[PDB]
Amino acid sequence: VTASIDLQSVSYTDLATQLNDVSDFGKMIILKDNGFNRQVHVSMDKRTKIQLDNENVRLFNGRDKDSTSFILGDEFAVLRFYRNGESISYIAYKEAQMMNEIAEFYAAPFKKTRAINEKEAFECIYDSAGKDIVSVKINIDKAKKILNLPECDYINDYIKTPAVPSEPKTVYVICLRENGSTIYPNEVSAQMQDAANSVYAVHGLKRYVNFHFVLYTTEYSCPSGDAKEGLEGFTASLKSNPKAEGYDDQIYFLIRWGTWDNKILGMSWFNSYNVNTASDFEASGMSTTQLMYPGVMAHELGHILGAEHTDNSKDLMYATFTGYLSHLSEKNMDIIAKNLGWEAADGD
Amino acid sequence: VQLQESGGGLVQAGGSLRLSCTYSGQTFSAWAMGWFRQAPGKERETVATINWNGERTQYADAVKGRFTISRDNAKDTVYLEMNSLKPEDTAVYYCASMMGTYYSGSPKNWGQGTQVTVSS
Ligand SMILES: [Zn+2]
Repeated sequence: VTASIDLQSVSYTDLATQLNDVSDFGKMIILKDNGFNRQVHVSMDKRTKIQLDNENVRLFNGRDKDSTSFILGDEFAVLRFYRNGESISYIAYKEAQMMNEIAEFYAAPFKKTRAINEKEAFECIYDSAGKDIVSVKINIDKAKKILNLPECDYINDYIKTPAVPSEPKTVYVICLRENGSTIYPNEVSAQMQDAANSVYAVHGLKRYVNFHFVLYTTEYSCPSGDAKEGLEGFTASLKSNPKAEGYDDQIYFLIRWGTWDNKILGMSWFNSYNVNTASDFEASGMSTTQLMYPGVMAHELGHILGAEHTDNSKDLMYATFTGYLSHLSEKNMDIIAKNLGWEAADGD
Repeated sequence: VQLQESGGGLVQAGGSLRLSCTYSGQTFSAWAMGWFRQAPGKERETVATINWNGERTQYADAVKGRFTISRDNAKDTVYLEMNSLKPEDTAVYYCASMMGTYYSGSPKNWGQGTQVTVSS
């Protein structure tokens, strides 16, 4: 038979054993729900590398028609796809204690919600007298609609700074866990994957960049709730660190779970990265990493690469949070690409 | 975001019109722009599309050599200059902002549309 994944009982080892079988030529996997039955061709994502505290995390793609991606570490796995245009994540941690802590973490915002409603946005998956949770299913769009939280945004999240290569250039995206913050691996890896993929989708840019995210902790924490103050302070702290000398031409993100003052989701120095002139830790920003707000790091990385705000509410670079993950602006596409070495004579 | 065409109306064959399309919105320069047309009982067709910075253009075969698309990012307006009009150029003419590139993108915000009638 074709290999299949039962989404009604999907566990970490389900996802690990399936993805670990994906050879260099890809593999067909059936995504199997009740009568719902999508077949996807899965491949290794060779564009992007990720360590989280030196733990190696691998990405997997479907074809474009599949609208499907995976994340796999030793500790956790993620499947994300779209059904009727809604982002749905299956999240499964390997260790039972961590999986329960994750399931209680995602259930707690619904503690006042009617259970009838809740099963649309958030659902525990159990092992086939107390049940064992092997994964959770989140529909963030439905989640937002059920919890009806106040909207966040990015209104003022950028400050004015300060041939085809034979192989892509490696750009490190060095992410730093703010001192004191509680950060979960499935949520950070999802931001990283989305950030990198929003770039590769533009002008065939994988020929020019292969992003390499790493994550460690920093002693720095924001002195206030003010995002500008925080980024100013964070850039200063990169120049102070001797453990970072020699790496002033990479990209730097301070990361946390919550937002800053005025529901601001992130901040970065505008148009501060260029593959020829990057210097002095200028290509730095901050980013929220919570699951309800996909695409934030992508949005901030776009700014770092020159992309401006746009007036389409389906664009990644809309000034209000939208959930959307793709650059729609031809102006932004050209300048981001230009900053990574691309010219129109190169084609896509 | 709001788009307004203007400059249409009656014109005799061989004459000339100059449509203008005004963009009320904050990031006119973010988007490629296009002109489209639809005659009664006929499918809509693309007439011309233009770069976000006006430097690159693409024309439908039936209008190449006769129509010129331009944009003024300085005034937030896109233009269609139409010369040597033929009866078959009669249609409602719409402008639109588009997602993606000027060559493979998709119109998203449409104008009211202006009427162009070429007589014989
Ligand atoms: Zn922004």
